Amino acid sequence: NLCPFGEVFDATRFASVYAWNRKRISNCVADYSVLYNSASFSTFKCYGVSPTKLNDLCFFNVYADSFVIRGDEVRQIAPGQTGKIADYNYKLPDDFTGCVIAWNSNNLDSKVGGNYNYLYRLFRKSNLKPFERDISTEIYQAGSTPCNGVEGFNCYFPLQSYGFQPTNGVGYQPYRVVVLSFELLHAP
Amino acid sequence: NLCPFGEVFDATRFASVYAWNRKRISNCVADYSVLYNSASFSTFKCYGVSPTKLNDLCFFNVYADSFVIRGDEVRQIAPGQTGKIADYNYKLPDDFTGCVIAWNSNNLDSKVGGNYNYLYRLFRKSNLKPFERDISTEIYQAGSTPCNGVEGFNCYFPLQSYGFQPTNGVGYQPYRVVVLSFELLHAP
Amino acid sequence: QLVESGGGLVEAGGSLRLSCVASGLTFSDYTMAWFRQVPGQEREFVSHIGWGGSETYYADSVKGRFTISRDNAKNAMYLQMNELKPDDTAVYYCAADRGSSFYYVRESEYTFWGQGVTV
Amino acid sequence: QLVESGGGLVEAGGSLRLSCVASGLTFSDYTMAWFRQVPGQEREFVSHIGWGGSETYYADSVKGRFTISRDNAKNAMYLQMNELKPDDTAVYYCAADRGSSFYYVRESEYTFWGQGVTV
Repeated sequence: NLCPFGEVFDATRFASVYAWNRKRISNCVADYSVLYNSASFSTFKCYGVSPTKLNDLCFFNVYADSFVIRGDEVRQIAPGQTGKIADYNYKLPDDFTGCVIAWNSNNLDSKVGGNYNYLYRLFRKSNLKPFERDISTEIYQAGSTPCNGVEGFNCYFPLQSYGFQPTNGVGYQPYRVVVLSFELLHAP
Repeated sequence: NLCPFGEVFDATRFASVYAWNRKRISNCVADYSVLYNSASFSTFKCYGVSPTKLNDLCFFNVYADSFVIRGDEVRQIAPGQTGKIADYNYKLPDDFTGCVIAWNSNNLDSKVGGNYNYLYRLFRKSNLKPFERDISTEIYQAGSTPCNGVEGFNCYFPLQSYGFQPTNGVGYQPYRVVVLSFELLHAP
Repeated sequence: QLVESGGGLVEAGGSLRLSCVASGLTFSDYTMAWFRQVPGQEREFVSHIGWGGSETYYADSVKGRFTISRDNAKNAMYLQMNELKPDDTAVYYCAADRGSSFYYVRESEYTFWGQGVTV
Repeated sequence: QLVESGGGLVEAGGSLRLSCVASGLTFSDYTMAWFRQVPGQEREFVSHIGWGGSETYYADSVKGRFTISRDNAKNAMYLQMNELKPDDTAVYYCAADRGSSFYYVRESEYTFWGQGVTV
């Protein structure tokens, strides 16, 4: 039985980058050929492994992390990057063994008047550790006076929305991203 | 004749932060008392000069730089700051002699459905030098292939709009900012 | 960032000396202040001192009693308290901002803040 | 960032050796490539070499002629050209990216880029 790469790549709805969606793939035959014939990906970049020798090695688990970001910040998905989507939403380790795949989804994620269903974390006290997610919506104390959940002056709500519309530039349109991290440990 | 501080502070429309508006005030009696009684300012911070001894010193020119930013980035208007409004839109020197004044203008700059007339520069090749403005709208080559004004993939339009609406948080609402820099040179 | 020392049980009429050292900034371009917070009430303003040290302001309840000062040879500021009535027991915070505000009373006009002093 | 050397008028049948040194990166985690651009046409792809050096790819017009290689003891890569027909005179760019793409032909898959070589 082939590993499911049509329920991760061809799914109906993707998760926001702050609450990204991790799926552990195991106990199957990893048929990555589905990613070699697909001509929609705008980025297929492999770190650690060669992008054609993914079949040769046998791994314990393959974690597919899927989310939706903008076109400007697809480059922030890589080892040793900084930004708003690289230390507050999704952080990759400095020694990463996996592959990042990103393709334009303006025709799925952008509706008339704006699709404000895709949020991203703008404020956070400290940078994320690799492969950590934060789904908290607590008020960010950006000043010097405790907020206690009122969201006023110098107390901002962290989760800012994405203004995706079909008229945006190709660099401001929604890109769907899937990060396949290959995890190998001492086990079958 | 009192120096004009009602055509800078009480003007009808403010300029965007990227194309900020500089007015040179000279040949008048600097009556800063209009700024001591005004109770609307949320920030009145003076660097170099004491905020009450502004009358005692006699300066050659007073440059009032007015613009509109968001509430999150009013703190980026200060000597030795970094961000998107501190090295791409408006940069203050490390040895600054002046005063920054900022007040909330949600009831003037935010209309129903959004006031997208206030732009800010998001992309730039190099950081601004102190007291420099850039009003160019050339396409930003963020990739490795020259754009030549097409605005496609990895070629972004720098000027991004502000989504000001009356429902935003007090930290996401439009703040009007006026920076009075005191310039003294050997002259009357 | 802003370390502070001093504070503790007093004999209700003696003196005390709070101090605030900075460890990551020039302390020659930074205007300092002292606030006080008691549990159950908002944070009060104690004193303020600009650059150099000749421009000092105090609250309207501790005027004359407390003496604010700063020394740049070791990057420190000092609040010398001299009465300590039984109503000023509270946490004491030290604040530092690059500039000098007209609203020096507002705690939002100070970017960096120190820890708390004993209650 | 990416300095490069080599290039110049040849005798149309001899050899040449372009080289590309990196001066701000580890060069042990960076996959390199060589592109070529002629004025009046898009930038062509010459060759590509992953980490270590055992994984090399060439264009379908310079297969067998050019030899790509890399040396980590001085942070350099080399394109040894051996035929130099009168149709491959162009500017030659050196590119380096942290990862190894399946579309190694695409110039958008390389973050860092070097200067140009003589035409």
